Amino acid sequence: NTVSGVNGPLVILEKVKFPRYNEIVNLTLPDGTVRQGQVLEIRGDRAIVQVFEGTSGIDVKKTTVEFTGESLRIPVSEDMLGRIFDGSGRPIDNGPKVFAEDYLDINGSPINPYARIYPEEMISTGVSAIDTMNSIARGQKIPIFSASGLPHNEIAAQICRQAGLVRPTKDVHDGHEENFSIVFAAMGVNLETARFFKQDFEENGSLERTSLFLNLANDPTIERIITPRLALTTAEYLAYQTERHVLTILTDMSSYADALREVSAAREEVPGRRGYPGYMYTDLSTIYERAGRVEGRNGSITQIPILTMPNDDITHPIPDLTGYITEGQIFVDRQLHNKGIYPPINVLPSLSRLMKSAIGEGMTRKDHGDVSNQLYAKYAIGKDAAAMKAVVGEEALSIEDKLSLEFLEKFEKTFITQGAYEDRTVFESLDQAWSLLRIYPKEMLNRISPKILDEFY
Amino acid sequence: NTVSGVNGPLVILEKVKFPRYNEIVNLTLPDGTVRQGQVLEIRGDRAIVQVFEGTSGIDVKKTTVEFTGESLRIPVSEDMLGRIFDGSGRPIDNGPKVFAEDYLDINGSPINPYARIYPEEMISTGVSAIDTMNSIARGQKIPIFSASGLPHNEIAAQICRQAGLVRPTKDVHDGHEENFSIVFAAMGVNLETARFFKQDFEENGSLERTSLFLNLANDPTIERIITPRLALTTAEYLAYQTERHVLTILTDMSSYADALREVSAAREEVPGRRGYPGYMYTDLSTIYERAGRVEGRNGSITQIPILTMPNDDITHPIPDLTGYITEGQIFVDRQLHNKGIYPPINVLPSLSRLMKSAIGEGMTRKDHGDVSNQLYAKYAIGKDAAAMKAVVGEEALSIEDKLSLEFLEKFEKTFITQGAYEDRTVFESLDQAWSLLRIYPKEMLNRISPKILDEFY
Amino acid sequence: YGAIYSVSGPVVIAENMIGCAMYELVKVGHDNLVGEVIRIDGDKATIQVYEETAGLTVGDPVLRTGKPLSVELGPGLMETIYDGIQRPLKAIKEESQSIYIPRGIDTPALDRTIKWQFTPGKFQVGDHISGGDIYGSVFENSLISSHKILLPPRSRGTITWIAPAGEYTLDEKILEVEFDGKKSDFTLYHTWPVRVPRPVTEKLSADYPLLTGQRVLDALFPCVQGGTTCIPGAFGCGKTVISQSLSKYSNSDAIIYVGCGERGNEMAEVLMEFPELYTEMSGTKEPIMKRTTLVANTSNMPVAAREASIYTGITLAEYFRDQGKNVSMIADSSSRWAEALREISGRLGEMPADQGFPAYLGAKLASFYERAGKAVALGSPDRTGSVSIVAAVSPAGGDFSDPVTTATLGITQVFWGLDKKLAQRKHFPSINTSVSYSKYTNVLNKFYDSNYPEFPVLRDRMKEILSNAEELEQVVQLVGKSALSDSDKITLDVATLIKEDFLQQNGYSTYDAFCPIWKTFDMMRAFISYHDEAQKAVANGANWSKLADSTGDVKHAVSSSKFFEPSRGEKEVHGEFEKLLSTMQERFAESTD
Amino acid sequence: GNFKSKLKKAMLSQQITKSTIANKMRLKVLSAREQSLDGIFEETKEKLSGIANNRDEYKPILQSLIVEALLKLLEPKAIVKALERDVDLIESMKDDIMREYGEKAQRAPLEEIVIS
Amino acid sequence: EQKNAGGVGELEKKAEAGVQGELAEIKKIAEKKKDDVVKILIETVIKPS
Amino acid sequence: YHSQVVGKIGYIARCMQTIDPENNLKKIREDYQDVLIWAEKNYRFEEILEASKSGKCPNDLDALSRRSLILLELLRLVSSISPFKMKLDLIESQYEKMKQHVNLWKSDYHVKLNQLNQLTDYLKNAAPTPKNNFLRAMTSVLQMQIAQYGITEDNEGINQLFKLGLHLLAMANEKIDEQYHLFKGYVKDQPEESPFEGILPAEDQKILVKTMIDYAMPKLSSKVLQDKLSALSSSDVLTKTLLDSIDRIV
Repeated sequence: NTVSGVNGPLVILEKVKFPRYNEIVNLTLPDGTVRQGQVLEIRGDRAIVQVFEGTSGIDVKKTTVEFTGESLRIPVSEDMLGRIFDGSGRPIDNGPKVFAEDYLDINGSPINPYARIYPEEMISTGVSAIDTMNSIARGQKIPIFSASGLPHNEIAAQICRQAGLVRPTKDVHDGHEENFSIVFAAMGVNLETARFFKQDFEENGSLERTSLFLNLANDPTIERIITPRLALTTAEYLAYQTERHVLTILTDMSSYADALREVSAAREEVPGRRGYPGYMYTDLSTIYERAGRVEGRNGSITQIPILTMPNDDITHPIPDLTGYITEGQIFVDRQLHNKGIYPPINVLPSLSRLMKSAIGEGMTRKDHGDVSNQLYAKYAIGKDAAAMKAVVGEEALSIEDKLSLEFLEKFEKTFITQGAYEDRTVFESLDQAWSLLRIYPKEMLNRISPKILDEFY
Repeated sequence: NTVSGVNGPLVILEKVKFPRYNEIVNLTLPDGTVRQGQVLEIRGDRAIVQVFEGTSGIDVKKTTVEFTGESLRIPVSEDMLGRIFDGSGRPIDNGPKVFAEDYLDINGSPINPYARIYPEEMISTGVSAIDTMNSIARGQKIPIFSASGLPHNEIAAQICRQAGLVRPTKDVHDGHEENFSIVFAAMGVNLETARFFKQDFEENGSLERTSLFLNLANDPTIERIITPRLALTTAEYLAYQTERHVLTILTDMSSYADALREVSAAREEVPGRRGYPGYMYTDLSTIYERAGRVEGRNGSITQIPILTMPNDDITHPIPDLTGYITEGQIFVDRQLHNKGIYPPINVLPSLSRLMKSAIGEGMTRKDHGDVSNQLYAKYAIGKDAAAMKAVVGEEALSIEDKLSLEFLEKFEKTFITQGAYEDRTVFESLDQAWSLLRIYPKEMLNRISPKILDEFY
Repeated sequence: YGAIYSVSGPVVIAENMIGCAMYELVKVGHDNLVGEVIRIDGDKATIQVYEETAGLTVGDPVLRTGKPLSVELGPGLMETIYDGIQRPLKAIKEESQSIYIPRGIDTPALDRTIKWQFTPGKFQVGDHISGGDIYGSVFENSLISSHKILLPPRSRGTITWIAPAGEYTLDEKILEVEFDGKKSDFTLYHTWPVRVPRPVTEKLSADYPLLTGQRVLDALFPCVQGGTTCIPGAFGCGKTVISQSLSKYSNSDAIIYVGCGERGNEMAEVLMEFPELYTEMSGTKEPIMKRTTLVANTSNMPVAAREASIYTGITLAEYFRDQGKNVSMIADSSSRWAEALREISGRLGEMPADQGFPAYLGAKLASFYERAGKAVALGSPDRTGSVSIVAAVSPAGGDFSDPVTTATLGITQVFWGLDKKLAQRKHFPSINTSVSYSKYTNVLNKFYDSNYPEFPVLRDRMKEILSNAEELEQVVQLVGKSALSDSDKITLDVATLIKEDFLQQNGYSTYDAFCPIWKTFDMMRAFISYHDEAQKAVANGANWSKLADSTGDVKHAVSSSKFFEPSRGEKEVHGEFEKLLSTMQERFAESTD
Repeated sequence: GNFKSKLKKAMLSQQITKSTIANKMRLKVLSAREQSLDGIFEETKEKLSGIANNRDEYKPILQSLIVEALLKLLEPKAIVKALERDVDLIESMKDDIMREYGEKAQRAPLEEIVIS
Repeated sequence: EQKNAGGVGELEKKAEAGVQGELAEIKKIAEKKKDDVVKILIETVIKPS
Repeated sequence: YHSQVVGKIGYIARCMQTIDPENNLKKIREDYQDVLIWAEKNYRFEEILEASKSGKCPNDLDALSRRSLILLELLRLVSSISPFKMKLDLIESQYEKMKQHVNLWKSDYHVKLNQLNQLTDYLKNAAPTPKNNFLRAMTSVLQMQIAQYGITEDNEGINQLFKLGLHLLAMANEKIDEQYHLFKGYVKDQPEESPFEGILPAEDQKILVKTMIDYAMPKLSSKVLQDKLSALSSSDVLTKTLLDSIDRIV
């Protein structure tokens, strides 16, 4: 019928109960503009839907209604790589056509193609600290945890720009058996960050194999929160259709959490703690639910989201709830970035739950896990020995604190230092990590096997 | 004529929609006592208004209703001095009426007179440390921050009683060439403090130049929150219509904040963090919007609000919201008041952001700016020397810590020490600070000019 | 149109909603008070009022303006002070005789007391037109016109009638557009919503090499037009002197000053202090007031003007960027608009959030920084425009760790600190390299280095020399000066002279508020060459007193070269700094042998 | 070192132009696919407009279109707005549209057709 | 650097040589097979969708 | 989207037809023939937007913005050089040289045309002073040298005249000694004998020599210097021998 009222971003219009849940509807205004949305709430003689175009300026009695009768679906095809589109899936940003040979509806999963085995193949990004300390798999997800004041766009642009040169060397090692794709979806970012990421992607040479999703803060939050589901659905449809491991970057997580956390006071739902709604765990788990092995046993989906904290505190629901759903995370310390080591991602709180399944005997060294665990324990022991040695001084410094601080300074200034385009292998990083870890004594090292210690010091 | 019910301080009465918002209404009960109030809201045959005298004791189907037909306004005149009034513009002396000549609104701004001139032509009010180190002028505001450990009501009554006596000595120095008036506002005070402040102000001979507004702690919150609007409109009408410098003192801010936090218990509005309402910035901005230099500046409207913290915590928006709008802040220490000094104000944390603009040539001293910085540096060096004197001892103390420690103890009981019925100007405070600063040598004095330092040693 | 149904608190409810949108602003009652319908519930509309609701009874008429709440773009914008709701204080001072907006008084959005001469551009009768194209020219000042008359965005058609040259008012029409019959009448003033971003041709990265008039700020980091940077403040701790000195010392075509939640004391000092200053653009016609746009809203005003003040200033800066000119937008501060959004949300009935801030402040903070930027100008001409956003940060919750400064620091890519001891030392600004950072110096040093720059090598060695001298000052203070190396005393001596000559600036003369890039690059190259020659001479065997006493008039002459005129080499190059390399090389060769 | 840095910058610019050519080729391919889809849609829209001009053969498609559009309303009174050349066809088939609409809807059958 | 910036017509010549004759078979196949989808699309408009 | 491309095509065809009314830009109109074909036939804007949305016309806003900016810079370069019009082959070679550079925000021709348009725009509302007359003669000589030598070739006289015009525009009304010394040094540093012959009028050259003759005339209290300097005021043409003879006497 007509629109009853409007509260916040969602519009409460009155109509019949013929539409279903997630049914596409069109609202006609008297100014010559049409707005499309999805029915999020259906009731008797009234409905509550969120429009993807605009958040204000809706008529009450001078508006018309039109029923589409089709559910909300994203058109995915095998030619989406090499095009620019908006957050609503429209070709208005000077990109390719939005046509697709296939159309599948979304309700949380396209076919529910979850993996039923552990990931064996390991994907290298070109960083000795990131790939060495966190063995990323073909289905495992590892997000980057940063703060307000750190170059997260340079780390994500360096990780995305590293794909294209380390992948041909890693393909010969049996780490990958197909072509790689990239899915970039921007939400709540500036024009300089999207132009710098598109300039780095065009300068790297992956413009025809990557996807461009541009979402700004001036657009609606429903289209910004719906853009990562369409980008992950198009990346999962391209990875399932082509049998190629696709890497998806979801940045920023604070804009997607702020989009769902924005409509929490203009509805009949009771929000949770910190102002966010109580259903944020299902929305955050919905992005991680579309990751893992794909159908066919030749394709997988990689999740590498960028999370920026809006307060710089580690006790938050976005970092704890987002990091609790994924397997591990990569934390960026301000102390490492303030000294000058690039990148500032430290391996102290970083870890990988599937690091043992990602490493094998044909694509990585067998002693990489013992040197990674001994280097991870020696990094925290060197940080605690440097922190105790800084306060204590040189009057009560232990003998192991000098070798731990020397190995922490040499490992932080040797293994942590790396260029934005310099390629590095895990075999040379393990050989340099064995020589850097060889300064410790044999009695101190007790977290490794005796055959690996006798074979290499 | 038909009272629906009563919930808290607001009464819900059933009447017609012909009365406007903020209109005066007369509630006639069957006991024989008529009470007036203001309509808080008008609707379609429903409204909730707050009674000025009492909130309970009326019938539901036996009382009568009547509308006066006039908005809430207090008559402003030049004969308001020398009498005692209430928080609603009613005299409690049992004498003559107001007899005003102009209609000024009390719930809003009549004309909103605020000139765009800078702060200048500073005048003193009776405080040596307050007017010396953080002396404000006409147009700028400076609040007083206290806690629950000192007589802040007696400090506001002594600060209001000390005003008016500096105009004769300041008139010869070209600091005041017009009639001076004081605005006294009391909210949440007792009869003993109001009678002691009225007898103390009448004993010194300042009752004929200031206005007395006494508000009890057993009245409605609408009269206590609307009590400073009559003083602000009386000071703006006397300063603009008479061209005279008027000082406005509003105490206490904790009673107005508790009365504002107690309101809105039956409406759609909810309070913010810490139990207080989220519209306190608009409430403080409404009282701050009726003070300052009017268009055509001949007089001045000075606002000196006294705020007392009930817990002494910095996690409340009362001191941060009041101090954020003003330029500067004054703090009071309980250790200075516990020793016996009156007033026990401290010049170490207190600072003025517009002290150089308020002082000039012809209405203030020349060395008052360097004398306040030298007294503040000598007070900070005396506090550091007094704190280091306990650890260093008496036989191992430095000469600078003992010389600054003697200047801190002598300056704490000489400069900050004042009389309750004595008025000390800034010229006598600068001469008293010059005697405390005369103990230091000429080589150890480098915060003043050589001509002013040689002439005034 | 509508009737007043009920009034509860500061928000008035009006019924008879038969098509009124929830984005258009209307005036309720006969007083024409400012208000806007934030939401609608059935037939009755909920409108928030930013003023006193005294005198409004049940049954008052409600008339909508017919468009959303935005600012008007027309000629005669310089040398005028208005509010965020299009309220001129000059008409209120003439008619009402006050400064603050009074209840029951309404003024026009554009001043109808001053008229400008409109000239025809390159559009003839029957020529094609589009949105953003230059249709003509309008005089905005008595010396030079900068107000470019353009069509509204998202429109096109054919110019059927073109008016001739002459002076006309803003209310009268001067042009008519024909698109699908009689489209509408066109005038000098145009409408634009404050909550809608202005369109453009294409957005790009901020790489425009434009200076802002800061010698120490431009020397420490390369200034670009179109970037995002935040500056910390303390409510009058030195941010007003840096904003007034940056706006007065700036050499851009336009300047945008936005006062959202100021106390009112700096607004009169900025307006009265702006005409007394002398601009550096070759003109004396009140260039500080006429060359800048002043929008000042105090704390005793409505929250709609203070919240929409940054949107109106960003919309005017977007219109000036769309006209084909680079403008600098300086707004102080976002804490008053963030507190006004929570104050309007609490009175309207919105739910709370973390730290007492609303949920829309995160999207509005990203949309505010995303609204400004450098890109191609919209229209057929395709001109170059840029908008530099300079927003001040302050506490609004009881500390500096609020979500406004935290989200603004993470959203922005440049940070500029401000020390209180440096502000007390008469140094403006007092930011250091260890408390600030910027990632856009690669593009500004790439283009400015592309013209004739030496800013990269002197800037990296200057930042490393200041960071080494700042760490060496604590070791020289604690440990002493009888056990350190001789290179640390030369690095601290060069850092003290570079920080004293570069950081020390309070607008003492015309040469201290406007320095060229070649003079700062030669001044930093002379200090870097003097520090490198002193370290190379001390490394080969020499005394510190022999080099310090051997310099003599060169060190005092190098510090006193900033008070002279910059026309030494051709018109902007310093000729004394070029000859100092031969004396430094002769003193370094004489000190070694 | 400086020559290696300039060679790296040229090696990035060459990949930038190589990405730009690959963008232009996909722009041309989309520029052909849009003309193909528009060429199919123009033939479909002309094939519908050719059969739309009939008078004695457009009543069964208009009755099935009004009966199909009547199922999304569920009202006993509906107004049919059409062109000036189709009001006589709906007026001469209003009983067939009400009889055909009543057979597929027993919750709310149409009573009268309103020709605006 | 002069071997990858010479001439502004190399990007159009490099893209016209890639698909300049192959587009006539893709457009000829769609224009030839357009009648098979035009009959079903024209027949679907005359029936209840 | 489509309205900006239709407005860029109509403004490109109207700007191309308004730029040259003789139809001599066959090289510039050859690349813009696909946009001028829609402007040479009667068609509405809705047909161009519907034809561009269906893939039947150009819809590249990035190429139309750069071509519209290059056409606006080429039209502003020809319009800013009035009335010293350049050749069609020099405008075609300058259009090919500007078309051969992808950067449209870092080129010297756009900043030179912007500085020449600002220097010529600053002389419109300026009074008849000596710095405005010397800056007007330097802007006329810079317009003649810019029309003769183009904008696609670097010249020392164009950069020296642009730096002297920017330095003269940057001055004030209290630096007449520095403007007269800069005009004497710029006139003495010119390689040609007369830089104002056939460009400026005789009254502007006689007022320019009369400004230096009247300025140097009251500065000397000698009757021989005033009598010898008074005879040089009857020269209607400005030359380096008059400035050297006036500088030799003073």
